Amino acid sequence: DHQLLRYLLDKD
Amino acid sequence: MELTPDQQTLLHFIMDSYNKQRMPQEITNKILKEAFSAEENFLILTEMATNHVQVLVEFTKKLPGFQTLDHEDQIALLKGSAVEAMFLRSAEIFNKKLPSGHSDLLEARIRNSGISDEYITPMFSFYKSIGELKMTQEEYALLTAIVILSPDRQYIKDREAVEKLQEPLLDVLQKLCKIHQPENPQHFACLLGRLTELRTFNHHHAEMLMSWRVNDHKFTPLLCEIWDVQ
Ligand SMILES: O=C(NC1CCCCC1)[C@H](C1CCCCC1)n1c(-c2ccc(Cl)cc2)nc2ccccc21
Repeated sequence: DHQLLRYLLDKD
Repeated sequence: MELTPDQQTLLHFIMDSYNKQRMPQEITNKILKEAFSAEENFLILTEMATNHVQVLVEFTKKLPGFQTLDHEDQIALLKGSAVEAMFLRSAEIFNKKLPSGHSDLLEARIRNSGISDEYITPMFSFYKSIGELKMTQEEYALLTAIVILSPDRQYIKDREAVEKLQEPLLDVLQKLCKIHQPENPQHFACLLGRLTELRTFNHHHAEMLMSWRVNDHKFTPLLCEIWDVQ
């Protein structure tokens, strides 16, 4: 689901 | 003809963000220092690659305009360029000036890192092709930005938005090439040509890693998302 990437792209 | 005030701002700004990367000396130092087993090397790769992706994300987020892109396109851009950016950074480090002989040692270390012979050939073929271009630090940085903001990437829904962001970087790069290398009126086109060769590392990247001459292939959670493994 790429949730790690999504997190880094939002609030580090 | 020459870089506008805005184009110099963009260049310097992008250069500042690019410098936040793990310094080239750090990588080559550890490789030359002592021969590691294919097991230790694989583990060095995963840790190096995990750090690279983390910094790449921060670099991407600071690219002018990237924040205003559709959230799913943001993901699509990073996921589609992560591997290419990593090999481009490897190429830069590989062709960086080192004391006499060291370059032969580094190449020898990597050649016997545990990576399959099947993939040793194309990788060095690309590395050498890059070295012949006498690229500068500003060129690597721009090219990496151009790689990331590729509109012709898969799953991208709004390609025009990405194009708008890639154009100014290409213009700057083009001016740089026509200045730092006036003798070669093919430098810019040749830089863009290596990007297509860079894309070939996408398809057989997973096979390249799984074929590493080790018994266990464990990756970090972040690498599993960005790469297509485990
Ligand atoms: O640490 C590394 N890369 C970092 C990736 C992230 C960016 C920084 C560089 C490895 C290193 C080689 C030796 C064995 C351990 C791993 N590495 C590679 C490379 C080899 C195979 C794959 Cl599949 C990918 C990259 N090409 C290099 C050229 C020069 C120096 C190091 C280089």
